[PDB]
Amino acid sequence: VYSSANNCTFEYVSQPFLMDLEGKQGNFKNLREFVFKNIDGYFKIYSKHTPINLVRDLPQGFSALEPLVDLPIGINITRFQTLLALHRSYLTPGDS
Amino acid sequence: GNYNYLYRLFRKSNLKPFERDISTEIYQAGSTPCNGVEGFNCYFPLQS
Amino acid sequence: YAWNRKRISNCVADYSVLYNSASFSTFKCYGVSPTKLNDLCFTNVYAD
Repeated sequence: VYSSANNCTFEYVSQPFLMDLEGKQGNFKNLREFVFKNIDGYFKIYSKHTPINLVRDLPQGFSALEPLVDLPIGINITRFQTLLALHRSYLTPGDS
Repeated sequence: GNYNYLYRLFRKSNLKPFERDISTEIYQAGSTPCNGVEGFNCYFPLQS
Repeated sequence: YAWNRKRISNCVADYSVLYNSASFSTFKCYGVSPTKLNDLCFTNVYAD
């Protein structure tokens, strides 16, 4: 992604264990829920994970999300975007 | 003479609690044409 | 405009060192009284 990051006021990383790397098709195994909000100079993130029975939509029932982290940002934030991961296989040429 | 400590002269709206903003686009008093240049009625954004 | 923010954590902090010190022109405290600081534990501390 980047040549260098000369400046980055905040930078952090969490624990190292693994999750699904490979390109495998199937049924949606789980649901990951998140809340991302910014208040008074800070960005707060929450989460909850569950395995799931049905594919298409968000499930019935209810459960709250626990807070993961609270970070000092200060940024006057207008927008956001979602990122996705790719998979290189022997089958695929593996090019951008 | 140390000028270095900069502060914000202008902004669209008031700052929020614990908010911070860098943007130093040249502010124009009224004629539109100046784009990213400090012209006659376009002044550098941040004072110190 | 750039104001720094430093998160302080996982330690013991003796506020009296600060309070006792001559070095500060103004000490004003909003939620707490300076003597009391030593008596408390903080969930998070930030030095803006």
